[PDB]
Amino acid sequence: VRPEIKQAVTVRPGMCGPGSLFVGQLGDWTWETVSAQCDTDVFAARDASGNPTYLAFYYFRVRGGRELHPGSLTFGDRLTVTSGCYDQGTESVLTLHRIDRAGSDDAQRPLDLHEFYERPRDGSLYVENFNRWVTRSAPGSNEDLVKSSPPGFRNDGLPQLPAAYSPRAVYREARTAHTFRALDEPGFRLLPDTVEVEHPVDIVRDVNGVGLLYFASYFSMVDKAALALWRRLGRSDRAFLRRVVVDQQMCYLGNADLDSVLTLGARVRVSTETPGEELVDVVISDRDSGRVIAVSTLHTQHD
Amino acid sequence: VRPEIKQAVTVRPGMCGPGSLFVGQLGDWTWETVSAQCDTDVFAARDASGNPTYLAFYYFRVRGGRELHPGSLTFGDRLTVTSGCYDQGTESVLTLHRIDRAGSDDAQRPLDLHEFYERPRDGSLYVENFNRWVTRSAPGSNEDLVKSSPPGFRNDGLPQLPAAYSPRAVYREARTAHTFRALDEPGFRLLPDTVEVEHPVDIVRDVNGVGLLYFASYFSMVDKAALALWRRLGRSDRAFLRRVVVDQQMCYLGNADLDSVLTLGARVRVSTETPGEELVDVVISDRDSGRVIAVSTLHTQHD
Repeated sequence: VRPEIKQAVTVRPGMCGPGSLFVGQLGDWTWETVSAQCDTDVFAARDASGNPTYLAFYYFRVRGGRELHPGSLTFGDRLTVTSGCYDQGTESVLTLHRIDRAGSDDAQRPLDLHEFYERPRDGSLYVENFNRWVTRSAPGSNEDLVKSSPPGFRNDGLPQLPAAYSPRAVYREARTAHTFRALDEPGFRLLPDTVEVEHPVDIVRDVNGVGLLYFASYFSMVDKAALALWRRLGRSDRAFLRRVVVDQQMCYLGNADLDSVLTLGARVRVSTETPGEELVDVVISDRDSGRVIAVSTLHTQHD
Repeated sequence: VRPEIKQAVTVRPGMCGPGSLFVGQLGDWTWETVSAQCDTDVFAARDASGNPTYLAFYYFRVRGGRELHPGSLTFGDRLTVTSGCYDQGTESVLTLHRIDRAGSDDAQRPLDLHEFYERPRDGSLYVENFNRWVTRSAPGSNEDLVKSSPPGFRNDGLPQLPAAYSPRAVYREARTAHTFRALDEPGFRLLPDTVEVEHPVDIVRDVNGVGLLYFASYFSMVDKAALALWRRLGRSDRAFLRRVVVDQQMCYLGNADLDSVLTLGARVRVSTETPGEELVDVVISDRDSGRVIAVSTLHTQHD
């Protein structure tokens, strides 16, 4: 058994705010955690062949609550972070992070699958990162990525996930339904208002260090769709900045060439039980290749 | 004398690529370095009064070269980083970072002002961050920030900068000239082509954790201006991604309210001595308040 990684974190400018910095930090922590627990340098990974292999983001969840959500975090906040990986075979790995306020009751507690999957606590942030090793099929192409595994990836002795907690069932349902919250879920009503935004890939902002669309830029693009729909509903920019995201799920179905024009579609369901509570679904399409490259659902509270 | 901070850094997704992630990481390292050397928690700083005080970016330089520039950095690269602060009084502080490739000849060498200011080496990256303590003059206003100093800020015993190496002369000339490279510099020719881009503040991307425009977003906005001018010159997006920035200087003259519409102006001078070498100047204006809020010069090499 490789130990879980606990760290004390003082919130820095580069990991908070209304943008994608927090997600970017979470992803860096996933690569550090897999590197420590799977005896592999994820940052410099190469397949047996010698080609770079990327531990690509595939399913990403951030679950908080009114007591602690990503927008709670300001400069200098003291957090505790507990991280660990779970066996998903040789081509994929699940990494969990729990984030608590430092000196909160039982912040030293270890990872608990039952807590993450069945009894999440309002006041902790729960992060699930399901990642898949991929290589490019052609240099300079971001399409048709190929499954891989770096030589010496040690998934053996990683703790096991029970069948109930499978991220594969979760993301399979999202690719089919274009939501992580089934449309027949009681207590919601679909608004007739939707948006469809043409988004050229932003080569200034959203390209990563290996020439793919940057995983955190998917969260920026989803929020661009969400803001477009917020504005179409006649709500204020000021109010968008006060929006509380208590849960968000993202599936990365594909990457995209850097000259692509993407389409960002957004729809919303409002709670009939709780004022201000709504489910926003965003689908990112690459019309020219015929592909859905992302699905995201946000569970929000606003005023 | 507080020791300089040396660290071994493996390049992570969250600190490289064609965007502003590297600058964002540099800034976080500046706050960590000042915190260690000035016995102050910069992240959670408060003035005597109890109001949050921010160690705001004011003058920022990144100098590399063909052998090592920010676009050299890819996932898993091994670097050494050496960092230290220099006395600029109680209201400001200068932080330097040198970045070398790990196992490069004499990467263990300490900071050397003469090297940074007079004999920079092609193959090292030199970072200068001149930062000023500020508070808001009114809650929810990003204009008319006020000079501050947190109680217990220890600038005493920080090493001294000689008069020759003053960042104040450098940024004073840039606010006046709207360039860091004097217009009468021999060996360049101003192109007639310029751009002026209207840029509404991007509330999805560019807001920091304390509701200011995020310092790294200034580099994104400058590159948005630079790309607009690149396109007006009929150059390809592909070629913009291959652009080498061997030197860049930024002055943060002001911040801006989150409903502002900024103006990004860009002009370029081409080398008459070296094909592909050009100086791009970007000025960021807040027309509605009558303020120049940023100036940047980039020294570039392209193909």
